[PDB]
Amino acid sequence: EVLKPRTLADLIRILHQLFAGDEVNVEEVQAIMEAYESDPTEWAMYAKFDQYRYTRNLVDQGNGKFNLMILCWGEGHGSSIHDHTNSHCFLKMLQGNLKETLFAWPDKKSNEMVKKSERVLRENQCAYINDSVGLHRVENISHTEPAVSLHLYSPPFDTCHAFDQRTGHKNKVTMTFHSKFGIRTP
Ligand SMILES: [Fe+2]
Repeated sequence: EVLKPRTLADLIRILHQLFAGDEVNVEEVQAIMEAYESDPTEWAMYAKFDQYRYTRNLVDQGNGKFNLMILCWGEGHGSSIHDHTNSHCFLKMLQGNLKETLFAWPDKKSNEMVKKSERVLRENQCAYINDSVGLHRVENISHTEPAVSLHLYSPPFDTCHAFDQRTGHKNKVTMTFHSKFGIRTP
């Protein structure tokens, strides 16, 4: 049924096709991303880790239609609570496991933020979020093993908001790249 990419390169070629149009079948993309079985030999050149925080490694720019990146989560590394600037956001496990916590959007009022969902992303699993779905944070469940995830964001975006869990108050964040196309960035 689902078109099974046999390599990361096959998957990228398919994604160029699915995003060439104006419509995007979210469930179709999710299934094909999930069908690709992670192969470290194919993405090791992008798995550039850092001691203190997770890293963002650009893989492909999707002919301007999407950002395809790989995120490298060290032991105990996790994200802030954040939004996704009106884009489709697909997140596939390549190695290890992320805990995904979904949060409701805060009010004008200051308040502890509310969890809507909490789950562990399995091997090769592809998850999906956008701003209408909620906010989230992802965390490596392991303090002894890394996690690696493949992210597709459509359209691409440079900035999002981080939210304080005690308050709901938000700061604008400009996202940066640790490496692009396997090459380290300034
Ligand atoms: Fe996210």
